[PDB]
Amino acid sequence: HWGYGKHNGPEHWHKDFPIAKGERQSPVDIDTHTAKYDPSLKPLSVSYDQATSLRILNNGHAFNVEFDDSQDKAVLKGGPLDGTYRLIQFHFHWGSLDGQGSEHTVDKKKYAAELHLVHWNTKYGDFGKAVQQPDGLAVLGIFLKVGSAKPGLQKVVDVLDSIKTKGKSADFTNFDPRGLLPESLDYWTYPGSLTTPPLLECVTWIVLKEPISVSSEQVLKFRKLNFNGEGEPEELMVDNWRPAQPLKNRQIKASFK
Ligand SMILES: [Zn+2]
Repeated sequence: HWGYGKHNGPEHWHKDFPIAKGERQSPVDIDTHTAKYDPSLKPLSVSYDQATSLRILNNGHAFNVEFDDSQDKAVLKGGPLDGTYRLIQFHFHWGSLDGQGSEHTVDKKKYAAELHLVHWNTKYGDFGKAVQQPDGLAVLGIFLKVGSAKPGLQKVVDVLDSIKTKGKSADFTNFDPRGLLPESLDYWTYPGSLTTPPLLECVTWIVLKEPISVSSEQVLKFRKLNFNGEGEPEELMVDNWRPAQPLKNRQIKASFK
């Protein structure tokens, strides 16, 4: 049902998913003039050395690069987090134009795309249980701008032809998500939600300040994906982003001065 089209986009989601109008919805605009440095944040720890990618899937809204999350292979800890969060998948949101595509915004600026590395809190045993908890997930968000190519993204780009349409998957082993990180791990953090239905308010968001650069050709290949299934009318998978939601009774904290 829901999507990013003319008649089922974000402004409609509340009908089936009333938390869309909830108190802790994501994404949000990050106002760098009101986010306050929090000296209590602990150091943030990205431990991806043992990550095991498995597969890439076009799910009809984005594509997910999936990982083995049956052991502590690729974990996020530190920062605002208590305990250990295991990487389950990453995916992106992107635009039809280089001036839009991100979900979070920074002083109202939209980036060309946004990467979400999704992790679940191991204290809840599995992802499906974790999403029912306010501290169930930690999502590392990374902005993409168009400029230089990102060499560590090219393996993703090159497999997209094999998953053009909804429901297609491909083997995708030995991919290193460290190749998608910027140099700095400085971040903003706030409590929020999944940005797609069911929009559950289970996420500690960790949004990196430093964007990564991807080339025009890399983003153009994202924009060749399809929302539709094979044999259905072609609808390019573009503008698969939810706009900023009201901050309400939340504060955004910065890890850096
Ligand atoms: Zn996302």
